Amino acid sequence: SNEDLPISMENPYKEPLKKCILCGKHVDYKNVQLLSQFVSPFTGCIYGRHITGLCGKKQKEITKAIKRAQIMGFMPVTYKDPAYLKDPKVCNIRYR
Amino acid sequence: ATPSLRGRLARFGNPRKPVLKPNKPLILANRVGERRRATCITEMSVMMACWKQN
Amino acid sequence: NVESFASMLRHSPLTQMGPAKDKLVIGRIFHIVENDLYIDFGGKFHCVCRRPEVDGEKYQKGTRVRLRLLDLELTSRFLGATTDTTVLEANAVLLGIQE
Amino acid sequence: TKFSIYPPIPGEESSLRWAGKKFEEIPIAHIKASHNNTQIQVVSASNEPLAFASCGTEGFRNAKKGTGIAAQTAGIAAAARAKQKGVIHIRVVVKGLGPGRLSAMHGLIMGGLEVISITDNTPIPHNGCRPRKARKL
Amino acid sequence: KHLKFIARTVMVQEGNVESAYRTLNRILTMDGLIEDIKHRRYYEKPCRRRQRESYERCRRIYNMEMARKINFLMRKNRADPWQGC
Amino acid sequence: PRYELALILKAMQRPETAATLKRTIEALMDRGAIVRDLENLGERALPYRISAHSQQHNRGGYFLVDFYAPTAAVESMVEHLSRDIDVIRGNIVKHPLTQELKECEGIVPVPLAEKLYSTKKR
RNA sequence: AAACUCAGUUGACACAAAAUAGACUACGAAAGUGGCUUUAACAUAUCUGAACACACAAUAGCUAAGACCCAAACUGGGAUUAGAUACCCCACUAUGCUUAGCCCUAAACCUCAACAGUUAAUCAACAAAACUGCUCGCCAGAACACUACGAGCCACAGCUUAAAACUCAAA
Ligand code: FES
Ligand SMILES: [Mg+2]
Ligand SMILES: [Mg+2]
Ligand SMILES: [Mg+2]
Ligand SMILES: [Mg+2]
Ligand SMILES: [Mg+2]
Ligand SMILES: [Mg+2]
Ligand SMILES: [Mg+2]
Repeated sequence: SNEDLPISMENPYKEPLKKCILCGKHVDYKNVQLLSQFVSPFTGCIYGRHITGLCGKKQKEITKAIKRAQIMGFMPVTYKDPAYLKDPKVCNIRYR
Repeated sequence: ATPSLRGRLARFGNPRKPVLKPNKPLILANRVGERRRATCITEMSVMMACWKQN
Repeated sequence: NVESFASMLRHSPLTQMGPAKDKLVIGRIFHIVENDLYIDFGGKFHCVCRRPEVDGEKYQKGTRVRLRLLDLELTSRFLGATTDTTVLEANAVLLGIQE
Repeated sequence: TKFSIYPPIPGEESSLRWAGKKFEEIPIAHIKASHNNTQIQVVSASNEPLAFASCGTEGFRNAKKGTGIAAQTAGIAAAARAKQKGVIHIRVVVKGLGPGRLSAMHGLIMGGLEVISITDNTPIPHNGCRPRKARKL
Repeated sequence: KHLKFIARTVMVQEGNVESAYRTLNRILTMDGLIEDIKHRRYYEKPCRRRQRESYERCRRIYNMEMARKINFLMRKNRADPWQGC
Repeated sequence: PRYELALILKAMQRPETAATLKRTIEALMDRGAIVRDLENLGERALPYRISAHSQQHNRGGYFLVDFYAPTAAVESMVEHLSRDIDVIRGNIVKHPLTQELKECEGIVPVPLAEKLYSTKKR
């Protein structure tokens, strides 16, 4: 017909998906450091997914691991462990 | 990002029971709400205390 | 002996350019308000950019400038909208003059 | 170093010293800002009582207690009582969201005492002890 | 059963207790503790709690979309270029 | 199946800790567990003041016992751990490595919900 | 106002309830299910099908035995009012919880049946766009009537099924 006609194909310019920071990584109830990275420093409240940026699956896993650690004695409940205050900040929160 | 409205409302073809029950349609209006509408109390208390003690 | 419309579309510069995201284009200041330059860059819609605080006087009608395109047309669908609302203008970053 | 809002880590080599005393050593000021009443009790690092005050003790009656003015009066009274005990720097630990929540601190300051930290401790039950039924007015 | 003076604790900088208290109130408000206490004062029956949560979610959706539209159209607040037509 | 016993033991001397670990692993084996590994997470301050057997504890030694046991032995092991005084706390969980990292290609975008209302004009 | 001499710090301390996550929309047939661990476990088909049986069925309620922090009909007191058998305040009981049986009702509503399919030429109004095929269930003016009688039921001031007479031109 005509060589210049468009050819059916997937978008070659499609950008890779923004995999959540924890995607492809094993969340564990013993990694109290990583679990504390996703709680409020002052109230120990688990941050919502809008703050954490995590996918749904990883947010659910983080929440369950936090609960497991808190109830099994690996993590504090009412506050972030002080030793992990200076850990990298991955939550889009701003109190001050 | 805005919370997903997919499958939230009660509609035909939606197997799940409603997640949201908006008393008003979730359609943007063409207007925004009007801007909704005791100082010196410490100074008053200080002056009144000075009066009390003098 | 006539080039097909498909041929012209395939071999036109706008088609040559891939996604407009962050591409560099050469625009022309076709209309200026006090501090708002309306720059045409060959796309369907022009962009609007504030006159830079530096060398702002150097920008004038027909002054050829360099832009970094963020979107050929600024549009978006809104809660309840049946069709996308468009502001009928491209979103581009003004980098400076070109010589 | 630029100011850090977090309290000093317990049992750690902290440099901060208020009159040469460590943060765990600074006395405490427990403020209970009930809805209608406010109470202030100053205790030592070993929770030894130092002073007490409240809207009722300062003399405000019935609705007058649950007011910022009464809270400031109670704060001033508690600060004055603690000053005779020698309290200078205090860590405020306020529980409750009564009208006197902040006026208590303001009066505790006007009485002379200096505050080094504010620690909200309002009892928030994760869940338990069902509260009373809602009021219909 | 927790270590005291670590949770919900703010160190007042240079004695500005006003600023320290405002920052603490901001922290508690962002964490939602203030609203939690205010609602927990009186029991919120489960049906009423569900209705309030639904209303809050709908309000959040509408307000976020309206803010998105406002920001998207802000650029069009410029002065009219075609004045006289 | 495969379990991990997360154990918080009273912070005590090396001989006592070794004796308690031997006792716990022996109980596991007697109940039928095939102990796979034993890793010590060190002694640390507990996140909160645990009170076990009327005795309050602020510090404890954290240990993990990875093992395979019949499903029926888990309840008996839990009961024995509870009855053991030297154990501040102990929880048998399904070993995390028995779970898989099923692919999650990313955060797929959720398009704005469409056709949620009739197109009636007002 | 009545009411308690009890109130604050710290420590020990449940058979009650289960912040944040949750801006997630998942599980279950429905009712329902959002603290943690483990065990068992989430029917079938590449259809529909029960006052015609079997099994479930929130909350409330009944019988018996326990628990009882808190809440709480009822009850008492305080206040209010012309009166207040209520709204507001305080105390407390059944009850809310556990065990074993009953009871089988909800605006049990997403008031939108199951399965399959379509978006094509639309659609009383509103609501959650309009329909096609197929099957079951149900309805034939309002009120009498979640009623009477009969029948069945661990139900005994009950539940399911459920009329008619008289009346009206409306509902
Ligand atoms: S984005 Fe892939 S696991 Fe979350
Ligand atoms: Mg069938
Ligand atoms: Mg049936
Ligand atoms: Mg029932
Ligand atoms: Mg009782
Ligand atoms: Mg009935
Ligand atoms: Mg009947
Ligand atoms: Mg009968």
